[PDB]
Amino acid sequence: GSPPGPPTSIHVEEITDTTATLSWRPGPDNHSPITAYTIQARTPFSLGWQAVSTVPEVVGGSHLTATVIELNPWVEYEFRVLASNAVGTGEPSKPSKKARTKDTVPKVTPANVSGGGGSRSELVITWEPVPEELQNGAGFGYVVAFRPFGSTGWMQAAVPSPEASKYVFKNETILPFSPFQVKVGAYNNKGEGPFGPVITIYSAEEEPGRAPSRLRAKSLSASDVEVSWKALPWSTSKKRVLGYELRYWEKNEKEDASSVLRTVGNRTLAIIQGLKGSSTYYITVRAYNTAGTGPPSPVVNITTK
Repeated sequence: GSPPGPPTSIHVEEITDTTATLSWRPGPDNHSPITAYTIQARTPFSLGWQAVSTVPEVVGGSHLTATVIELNPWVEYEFRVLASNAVGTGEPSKPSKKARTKDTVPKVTPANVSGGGGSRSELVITWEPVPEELQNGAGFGYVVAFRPFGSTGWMQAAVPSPEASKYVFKNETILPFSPFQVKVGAYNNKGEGPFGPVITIYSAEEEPGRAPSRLRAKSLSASDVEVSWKALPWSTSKKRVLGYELRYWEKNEKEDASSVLRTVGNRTLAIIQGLKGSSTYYITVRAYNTAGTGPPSPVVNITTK
């Protein structure tokens, strides 16, 4: 004997939200009785034909129908069937006419919810967009829920773009770097999915309001300058200074073309390297946090070498 021919006339008998019952006509067995049928599916969201699970778990050679299980709601599927005997597995059937599974409400929650930062008086929330095949119906979107820490009433923002990964709430009553409880869910035309777990997200900061003081520069060589300054006083974990930004430009160059060195943390000293000898540089220092830079120090000048 030889491997079986293709089965024919794959037909979708019934389709639900997660199953599809198929029928087919047997092809030639080529003198070795058919011992199994296997089904594969194709969708617009994955490359190529893929194995699927069935009831019964193994489709015997005397079965001309079976139910494909664990499909995703509101997805367009093609199916095809392969016949096997003791000799081998035959060529796949021609595919069934495309059919969409029924829709349901979203089941997953948006993954990897986070947030923070942003511009003045904003609250920035982020998440991983839900993959298309898990959206379960048309009209898919996100429900972003939030409330200032210590309050009861929730606010809900809808984000009707299935591709979106961020929502920015802007309101002037948000004090800087204020804690919010946040949770994110999905919805579609069939209804709402569940919210994920509640997490704490901080609103945007405000730029530091003080310039640093005591900016001094000392020439160490033809190319290196030691810059030191005094930290801003009274910075806290709530009104933060993350580091400082040094800007430096050569005399008779524009301030707009300045080089930039940033520190992170508490050390208010840095060496600027790579300079030209016997050359005068202007330097300023500013504090920064995630909202941006504060006012600059006065300009200090230093001549190398």
